[PDB]
Amino acid sequence: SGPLPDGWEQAMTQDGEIYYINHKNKTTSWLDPRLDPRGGGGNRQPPPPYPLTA
Repeated sequence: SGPLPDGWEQAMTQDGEIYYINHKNKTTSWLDPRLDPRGGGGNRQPPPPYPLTA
């Protein structure tokens, strides 16, 4: 399959915090597509804005 649905993809930070990247909004998110079984979240400080290129 390669990339995600189309326009975004899954990646990891320098601390392996597993993050998602949306090539459409040039921003990253925690949204979990087909990789994140059960899990009762509760609070996740907003993700950092990933800039596409300097």
